[PDB]
Amino acid sequence: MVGQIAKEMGLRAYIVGGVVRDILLGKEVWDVDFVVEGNAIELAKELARRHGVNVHPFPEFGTAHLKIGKLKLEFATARRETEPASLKEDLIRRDFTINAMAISVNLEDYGTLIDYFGGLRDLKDKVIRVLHPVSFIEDPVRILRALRFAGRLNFKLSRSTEKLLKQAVNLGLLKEAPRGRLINEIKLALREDRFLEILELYRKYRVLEEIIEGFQWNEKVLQKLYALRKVVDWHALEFSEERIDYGWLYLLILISNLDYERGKHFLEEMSAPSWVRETYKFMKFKLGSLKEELKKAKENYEVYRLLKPLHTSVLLLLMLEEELKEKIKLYLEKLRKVKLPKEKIEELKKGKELGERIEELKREIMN
RNA sequence: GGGCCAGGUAGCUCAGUUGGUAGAGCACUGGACUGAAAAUCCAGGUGUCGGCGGUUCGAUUCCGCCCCUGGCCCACC
Repeated sequence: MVGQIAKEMGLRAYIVGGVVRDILLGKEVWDVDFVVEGNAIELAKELARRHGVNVHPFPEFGTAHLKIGKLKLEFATARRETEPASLKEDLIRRDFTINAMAISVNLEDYGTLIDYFGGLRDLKDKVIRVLHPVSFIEDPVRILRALRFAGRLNFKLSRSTEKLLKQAVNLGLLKEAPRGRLINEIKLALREDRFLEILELYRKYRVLEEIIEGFQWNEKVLQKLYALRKVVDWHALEFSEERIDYGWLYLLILISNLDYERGKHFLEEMSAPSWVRETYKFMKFKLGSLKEELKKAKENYEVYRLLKPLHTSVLLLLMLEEELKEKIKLYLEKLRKVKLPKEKIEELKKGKELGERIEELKREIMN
């Protein structure tokens, strides 16, 4: 119906940006971004009115948002910067070639891919490529983004783009860039499943040294990241119903040898979840002594005591140790399995003494 | 429209962690009190401590998804 309304209003609308990429990559998304030649606000208003839904206008930006079913739609007026702007001008201001394309929703040309800069070829050749040499200068954040994309789609930076990125970082543009944008970009990064590769690209181009104060790369942390990769794989394999956010674990491993002050500062600026802060604060100090205790563990009940109160993340960090791996595993798929019938339980009840008794019975069962 | 921090406790205004049987100040019923009423006295409702599942013998607490309010945040690729 969008093409019909665009027909009536004498306008031209196009699906634009990452969405198009995801369409050509086959990935389905419920977030659609439109670029309109002419007024996008009226298009959004009318479209929202016909489907009988609410609309959220933004006149100052010249954009509007509306939600139809599971679809989240954003209509944006074509602009030449971050006189009427042509679609080409709206596309030329973007980051990468694969992100610079468009698909016409206009009825006559409907189903046509609009690609000026050859983003189709770069999507075909698995190449992350900037539109112009000044790209990373304009928005330093794109640097991270580039790597991020190169992480997810398994693409490669062109030699041009690589030199330009390295030049951008070497000019220290990463520090001058807004902190919030960078932090949020990293937040987007750690939510990727291929985020480890993104960390390899962060290592290669050394962006984390610029963003994070005091951060350095050694081999131990890297191998720890790979061990964490295997652990995450197995855990998300068998125990997958218990899944939590894995990227934050990698983030903890990165900041592991870092100072606690800059660490708390970083988790502060990153707005990390509560359990992440708990896990980190527990890791910086109590982790060592806990490991020592798990090493001294003989009976299974002591293991239960030293494990059960802990979160899943802590246990995942305990799987780093080879000696504790089979022990933590045995704790997961075995050490907790139990129940009790009616009559017996009723006899266990014949305050806190009930709980103590129950624990005595469980420790009577284990060993 | 996406993150998080909080805040979510009575009718309003607010505290509460090693999981273990819940509180304040003013309105609410009932009776003693009155010609009626109020003050005040005795007491006692002050409540599925957001909604729904899960773990647990047991969840206001541990975790997961959602409901609401407020603020910080990005708000493009």
